[PDB]
Amino acid sequence: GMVLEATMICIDNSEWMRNGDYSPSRLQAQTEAVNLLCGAKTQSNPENTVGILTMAGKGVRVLTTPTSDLGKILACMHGLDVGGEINLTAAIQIAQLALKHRQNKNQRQRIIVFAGSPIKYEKKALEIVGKRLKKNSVSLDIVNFGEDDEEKPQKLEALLTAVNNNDGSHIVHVPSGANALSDVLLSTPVFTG
Amino acid sequence: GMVLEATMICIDNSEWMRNGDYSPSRLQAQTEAVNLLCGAKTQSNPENTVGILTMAGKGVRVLTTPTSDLGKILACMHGLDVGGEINLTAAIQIAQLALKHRQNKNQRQRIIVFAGSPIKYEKKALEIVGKRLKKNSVSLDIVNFGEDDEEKPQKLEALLTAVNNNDGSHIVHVPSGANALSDVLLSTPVFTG
Amino acid sequence: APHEERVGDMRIVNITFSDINSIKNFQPFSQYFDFTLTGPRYNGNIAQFAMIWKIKNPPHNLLGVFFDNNTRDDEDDKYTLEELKQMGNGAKNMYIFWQYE
Amino acid sequence: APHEERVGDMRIVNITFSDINSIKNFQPFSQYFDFTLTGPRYNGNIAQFAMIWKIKNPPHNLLGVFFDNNTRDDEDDKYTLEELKQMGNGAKNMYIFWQYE
Repeated sequence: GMVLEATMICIDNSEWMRNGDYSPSRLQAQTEAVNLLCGAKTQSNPENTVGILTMAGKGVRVLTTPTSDLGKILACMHGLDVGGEINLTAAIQIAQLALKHRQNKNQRQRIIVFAGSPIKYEKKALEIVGKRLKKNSVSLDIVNFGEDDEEKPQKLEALLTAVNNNDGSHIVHVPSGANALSDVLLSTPVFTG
Repeated sequence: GMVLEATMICIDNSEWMRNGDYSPSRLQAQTEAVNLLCGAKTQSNPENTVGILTMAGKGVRVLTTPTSDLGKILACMHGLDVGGEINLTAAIQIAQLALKHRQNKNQRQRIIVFAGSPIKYEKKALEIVGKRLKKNSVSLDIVNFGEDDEEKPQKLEALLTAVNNNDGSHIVHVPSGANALSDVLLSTPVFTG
Repeated sequence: APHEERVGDMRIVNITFSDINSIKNFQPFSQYFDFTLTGPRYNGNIAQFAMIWKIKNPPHNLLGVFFDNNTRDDEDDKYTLEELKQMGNGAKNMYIFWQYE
Repeated sequence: APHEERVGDMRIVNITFSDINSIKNFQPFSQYFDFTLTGPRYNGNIAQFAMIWKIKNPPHNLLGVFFDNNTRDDEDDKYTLEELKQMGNGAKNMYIFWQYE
């Protein structure tokens, strides 16, 4: 129990995710992290709800609106399609609408964004969407991974400064190396609170 | 084409089918044979129809009524249930009924029985059934494999003698040896008319 | 668009990991694994550490099988992965853990 | 109850053989496999011996993938078995061939 929240996880299924610099692929390393996060969020509180959305491929696609049915959630993660480039602002708009319509309005709202690809948007553009989320009581967690987009951490951290309220929103930067992506995230507030 | 027929394949999913004397299992040796037979019959004549029925488990179950949809047919053979003992009389009756109501009456009618288990019936009762099959123009193919009652070959042969009509019915005795069940069957009239 | 695998009202959930030790941090499933055992196992019930029964002739990228409810026959080296798909016995989810490569 | 696996209107048919060579007598699939090639392949289209494209990081017991109609992107070592499940592009059946271990 304790924290009661509805989360929308936005996963990166862009063409950049075929890369094996995260072994065996960025896609597989994300999948394991997302799977672990769904189990941790559902087992934290039986009234938590988790939904899943893809950001690229052939368009932003909701795989499930937020639910407490862990089997239904995990079933979405088999047979992912891969291609294109992420649509970060659209995916955020869609996830927030899903969160707004949650049946149990007692739940806090949280979007987790897996940013595995370059971010094409502008820093000012990202600040406004951050301010909008904050006004609507929506927290954000950002997982920055992938490989040469130098302004990417700056843009993502500007998003974070704009959305953050009472330490509810976080960013994690994790390059590839000896630890799998999921293992780095297990220590961070993405998993701990 | 020219030979146009509707076939019901009766498969043995009794507890006896777990035996490894046919490598890796009687069930898997039977399954490969059935898959090959379904492919051969459906490709022999696009108007042939093949159905599949399990004789044992928790009672006789029709997995599909005779169809020419090879994909629908082959999909029945993944995830089979195993248990109990066969109900050979009930199975043959349900196969006969499915064949009697085939859509295209110009089709010949054939039943193939995989007898991979002991035969818990008396010769006189098998001769009655085969007599009924013969009267209703249904040919029979019997695959005799596995062990342990001494008289099963004679009982199966008696059934064949009663149903056989102008050499249209056949029996194959295949023991656990070097050539797998499917290999033995390929060169017999089960596959070659 | 959604992939779906099913046996009746039981959903089949395929999950793939590069390393089975990753499952130590996968709740709720971790509590059912005995990480000292060799060869893939399935659970006869949902007691703690219940995944102990040896699956017959497993693919060797199979890591294990967890049925999330109800009970089933508990025996080593008798049920292949395919037959276990018929053995939910009322379980609503059958989780099949696979090793990536 | 019956086992069902599917992606939209596309039936997924899993077929298992102890020996790849048994597939050489399996009509019509013996005409679509290219048995001179090493490692499992899928077809980009319908033609004789069209199963030529290398599946990425395949399970050890995967023998090949046959889509029974339509066309799809044809590249070696790019699409995993899981992603291929989304690439029927109108095929009514995806045949997945497995080796018994």
